[PDB]
Amino acid sequence: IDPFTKTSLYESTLKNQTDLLKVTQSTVEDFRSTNQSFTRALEKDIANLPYQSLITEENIINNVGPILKYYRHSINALNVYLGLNNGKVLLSQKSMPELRDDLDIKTKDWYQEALKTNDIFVTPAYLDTVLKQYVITYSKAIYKDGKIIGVLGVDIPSEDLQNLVAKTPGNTFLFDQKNKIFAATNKELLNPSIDHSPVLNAYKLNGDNNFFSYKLNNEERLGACTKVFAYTACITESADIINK
Ligand SMILES: CCC[C@H](N)C(=O)O
Repeated sequence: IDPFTKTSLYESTLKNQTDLLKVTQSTVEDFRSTNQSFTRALEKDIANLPYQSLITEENIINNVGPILKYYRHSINALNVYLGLNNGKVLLSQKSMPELRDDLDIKTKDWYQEALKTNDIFVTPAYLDTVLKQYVITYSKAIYKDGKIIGVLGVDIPSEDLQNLVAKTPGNTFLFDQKNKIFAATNKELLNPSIDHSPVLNAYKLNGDNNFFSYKLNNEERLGACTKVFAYTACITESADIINK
């Protein structure tokens, strides 16, 4: 009851929840940075091959192929590949890299977006054509002496990020670009019929990392969200810690 005591519980739980929100944010950042560094190392190993190893398709197969496979294995990627300007892609896929001419790579955002930036491009989650699993793709236009060799692509199962986020402490969860629930420690939050407007509206009024209160079934809750890349990470708890 005493306003001194209520304030001290509010400050205390505010510190705990925002600490745990940061753990989930860091989880998403570390996932992306690990994958980007992997993709950069692979780009460098392909680009450092002699030109003779790169200028025929058969040489690409025999000299880039093993590299794609060793990298795929090292990180347990789903697919690792190099897309070429003739529309063919050298593909190293889970369950010997082959040159494929039937995957329409020039229509894929991971291909075309890599050509418009000098950075690694990261897709949202989407259904992989090759193995029919949801993936996040990291892609990168590879250049050697200013000449494009092709577009590197690395597919990581989006389930990997979901499991990483789910294992974090706290009632944390993650929205995707379309404000659709993407990951959650509490699996029940993945129910697609749940209305998330209360917590998203509270976030919209308060801003990144700013603790707020909101209502659920006429009961007070506390929470905070923050943008992480194009995701939105949130945490929420009951307000009983301050009220009881
Ligand atoms: C070989 C390209 C594979 C990529 N996951 C896609 O669906 O385009």
